[PDB]
Amino acid sequence: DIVMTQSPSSLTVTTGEKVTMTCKSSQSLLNSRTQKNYLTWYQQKPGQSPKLLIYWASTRESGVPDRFTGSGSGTDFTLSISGVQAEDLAVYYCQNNYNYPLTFGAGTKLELKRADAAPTVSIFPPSSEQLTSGGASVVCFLNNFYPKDINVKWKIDGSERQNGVLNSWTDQDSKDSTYSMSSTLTLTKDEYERHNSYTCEATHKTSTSPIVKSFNRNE
Amino acid sequence: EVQLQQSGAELVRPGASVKLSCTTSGFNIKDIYIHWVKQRPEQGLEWIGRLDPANGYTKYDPKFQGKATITVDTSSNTAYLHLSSLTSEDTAVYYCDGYYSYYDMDYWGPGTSVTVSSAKTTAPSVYPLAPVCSSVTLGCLVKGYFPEPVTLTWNSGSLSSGVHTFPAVLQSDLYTLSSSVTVTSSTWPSQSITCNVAHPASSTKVDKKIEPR
Repeated sequence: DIVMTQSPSSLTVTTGEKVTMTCKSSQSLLNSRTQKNYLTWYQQKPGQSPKLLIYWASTRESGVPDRFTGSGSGTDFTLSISGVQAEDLAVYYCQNNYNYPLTFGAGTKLELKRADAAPTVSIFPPSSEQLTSGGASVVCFLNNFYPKDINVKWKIDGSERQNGVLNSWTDQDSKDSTYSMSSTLTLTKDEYERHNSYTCEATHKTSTSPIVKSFNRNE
Repeated sequence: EVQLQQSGAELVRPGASVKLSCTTSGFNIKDIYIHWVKQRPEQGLEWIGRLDPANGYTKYDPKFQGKATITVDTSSNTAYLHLSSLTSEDTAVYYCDGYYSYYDMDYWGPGTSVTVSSAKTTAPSVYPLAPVCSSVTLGCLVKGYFPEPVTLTWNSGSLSSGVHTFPAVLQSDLYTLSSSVTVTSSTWPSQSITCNVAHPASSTKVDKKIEPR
């Protein structure tokens, strides 16, 4: 088996910058015959299927932009993006097309760096269809922050609750490099009605004092 | 638009086996060499095997030879992956792909998510999230479903700007997901907002309109 090895594993660049990644073959991919180096590069964006970028070490397929460029021959190959863009955030794979099995290198994750920005917070009381079902979920969305570290606290009439809280982040936005997070707390239809003031509190470098959003069960 | 289409998430009990399928759309299978690729959760890509629809010869990773089998039905322009004696390690999204000269383009299918487990499939409850009594943001909650994935979109594809979907989380061995959408405030509730959710593995679909509260 040829053993494809990629590096670095991840790379923090700035929109605008110009990156270079490596893919080293453990045996030669160069065809004497044809004088083609059988190396391909795929790009996989979050939640999407891989997309081909370049066959034979440098031909670029139909539609692939030319900020992408693949040089190299033999056992050392590199890919470069120049003036990387928000939409270039993804995992880049390199694969062997020389001999079987056609093995894939392990990835190069391309994360983006950017201006700090504060969450936007919103909160939603449980909903009639759910209460009926006799369950209650309070959701709070914190969207478009950067950096990704944020702390959300839920308070019921002023006390903090940790049990029944699911948090979750989106990946950097492909359009603004930002993150989004959603916190949802599940109570019984009872626990729900026992109280009236629910508060979602987020803490983030962006502010000095917590962003707080609240609601009153009756209203 | 030439495209490759695939089958539709499934849950299979350990020890059983599944037949995933991959059809061409607006071109013909004999015109390409079809590959199959596995991708495990958070893992990287693994080539499984490749097929030649002209002769029917298939070639694999020695690694998958005893579990994998590619077959083709050149008459219905469909290739197939029959995985057998399934395990936990067989839980992944499986893609099918092929280079097509004429378009100078490698078409990839959308993947077919296979979950190996003895749990039961349970369809989601979806709930519309209206705001509390310029821009106003809404959301949908998809709750208590298994196995993944679910497809959630708004105004069935229209409204796609400033939409955010959150990766699903487990808890009870059921998943929960939510998505929010921020729009300009004239829009709602002038122009109606609808959250469309589909859970392939249980073949259920749901439309929920977000009305004001």
